[PDB]
Amino acid sequence: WVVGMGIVMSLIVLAIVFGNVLVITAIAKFERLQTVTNYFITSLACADLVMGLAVVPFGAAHILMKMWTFGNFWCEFWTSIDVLCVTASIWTLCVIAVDRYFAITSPFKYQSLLTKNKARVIILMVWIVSGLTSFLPIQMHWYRATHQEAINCYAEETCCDFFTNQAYAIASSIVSFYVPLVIMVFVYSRVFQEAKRQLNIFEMLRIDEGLRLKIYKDTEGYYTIGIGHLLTKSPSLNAAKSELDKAIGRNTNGVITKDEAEKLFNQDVDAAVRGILRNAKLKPVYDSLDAVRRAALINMVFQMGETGVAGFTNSLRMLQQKRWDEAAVNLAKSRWYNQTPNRAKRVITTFRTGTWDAYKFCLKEHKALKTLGIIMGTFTLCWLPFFIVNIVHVIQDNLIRKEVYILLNWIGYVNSGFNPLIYCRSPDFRIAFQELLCL
Ligand SMILES: CC(C)CCC[C@@H](C)[C@H]1CC[C@H]2[C@@H]3CC=C4C[C@@H](O)CC[C@]4(C)[C@H]3CC[C@]12C
Ligand SMILES: CC(C)CCC[C@@H](C)[C@H]1CC[C@H]2[C@@H]3CC=C4C[C@@H](O)CC[C@]4(C)[C@H]3CC[C@]12C
Ligand SMILES: CCCCCCCC/C=C\CCCCCCCC(=O)OC[C@H](O)CO
Ligand SMILES: CCCCCCCC/C=C\CCCCCCCC(=O)OC[C@H](O)CO
Ligand SMILES: CCCCCCCC/C=C\CCCCCCCC(=O)OC[C@H](O)CO
Ligand SMILES: CC(C)(C)NC[C@H](O)COc1nsnc1N1CCOCC1
Repeated sequence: WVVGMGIVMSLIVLAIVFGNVLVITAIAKFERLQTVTNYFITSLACADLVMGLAVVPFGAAHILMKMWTFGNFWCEFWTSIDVLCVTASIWTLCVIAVDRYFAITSPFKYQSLLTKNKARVIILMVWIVSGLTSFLPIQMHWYRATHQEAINCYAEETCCDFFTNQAYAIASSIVSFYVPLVIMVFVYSRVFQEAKRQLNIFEMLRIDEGLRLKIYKDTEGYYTIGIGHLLTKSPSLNAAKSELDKAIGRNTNGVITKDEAEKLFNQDVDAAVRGILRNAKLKPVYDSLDAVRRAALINMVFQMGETGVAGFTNSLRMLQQKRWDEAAVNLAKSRWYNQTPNRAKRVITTFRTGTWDAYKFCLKEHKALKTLGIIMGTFTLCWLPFFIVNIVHVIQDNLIRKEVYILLNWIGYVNSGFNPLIYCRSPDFRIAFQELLCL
């Protein structure tokens, strides 16, 4: 039996060290991943690396041997490092949540207001302050209990059970875990709401239209470039390049920058807007719609044209009469829904609710925010039961057992190995991992 669990704990130790070193190396090697967000992720990965190298191995030894053979010095230093890493992780995540809040509320959406040199200082202080609040109360004996069972364990070298006084157990839990948790959960819930609120048609079209810097053929087969900007309907490749050289004003050779792609995207959206106001059929429909449904109407005009969207005589009728559910059924009863289902479904669903439920976490930066949300969420689900049980044991010290306390602590220790697997979501990290593993 002892072996069966010893192997499991060894696979945990290895998974944490392997995965976190891989995360740290990728952010330190590849310039594309050297962003302010990934600096905090590095801080988070190092906390988990110290957890897998200096905390879990000695924790596993303490359980299987049922005693502490590392002396009274390492017992306290080990406990301090354990408390440090958890504190450093939750505060780093809180800082990430705050960083992402100020990034999305500003016009430089998804870009951190903090510079790289300032971000390193934040991290440094998050480890210095967490260093003092974790080590000092343990090294200066402010944590120690005064009852007999506890004093026997402190004197005995072979005992390393973490007995604490009621004051420390509450004060440390609130300052080290609950305060940054509540703020993180409150501040990052707003981040998901700002993402769902501030996204307009410039992101809506960018998502379902895509972006390519080179000349490609659309679903219909015509030469297109950028964010669905149709160059020509002619089957000639040089005709497409000729219309591309005309539109931009230089010899592009069928290749453009992201700037030029956005400049054309602004012109196409404005031309769609103007075209709706021009067309007598689309003109009253656009006025009767709210800011979100207007974007859904411009989306259709961007894809089919003003003349094509004017064909929906029954759909346009009911969109002005506030009959969303019926108008959405008629949009499904058209060749547009049959041709491009995934896109039409999202546009129809936008007319349905009048919200952005269909475009949730579809944009690249939104998936990046969702990933960060999973990192925070997993940390909460893995550590909250331990801390809840920690405060419950202070109130009534005869409700939770020792085995239950240690088990929930290990659900928290196994959380150190989850992050690298969760980073696979990000396309930048996948490429980076399989490059370091030489695959
Ligand atoms: C020694 C044990 C107990 C814990 C101490 C680990 C400390 C020194 C580690 C953990 C995480 C670390 C930081 C993680 C990320 C960055 C950003 C990087 O671009 C420069 C260094 C910097 C700022 C690190 C400095 C050192 C750091 C604070
Ligand atoms: C007792 C043991 C666990 C303590 C050892 C802590 C180790 C893991 C710490 C100490 C100093 C650290 C490094 C300090 C500086 C950097 C540069 C940064 O660009 C990436 C993180 C990185 C590479 C850190 C990785 C982790 C590191 C090597
Ligand atoms: C995938 C699950 C496998 C089961 C778990 C066993 C993991 C192996 C254990 C420890 C390795 C620790 C060392 C970290 C890995 C180094 C590889 C790395 O990141 O590459 C370096 C890069 O090539 C430099 O340029
Ligand atoms: C214990 C003594 C330490 C006292 C110091 C802690 C005080 C902060 C407290 C709560 C807010 C938590 C978030 C704080 C981190 C801010 C993150 C950041 O810098 O925010 C990015 C923003 O863009 C910048 O303008
Ligand atoms: C029941 C509702 C849950 C209430 C939960 C109470 C948590 C209090 C949080 C912060 C106050 C301390 C200030 C920390 C520094 C500012 C952080 C910030 O930028 O937050 C913006 C805010 O999230 C945009 O609504
Ligand atoms: C109990 C033992 C062996 C130290 N494991 C420790 C935890 O995994 C890490 O605990 C903490 N991280 S930040 N704050 C804490 N605590 C939680 C327990 O009460 C004192 C302070």
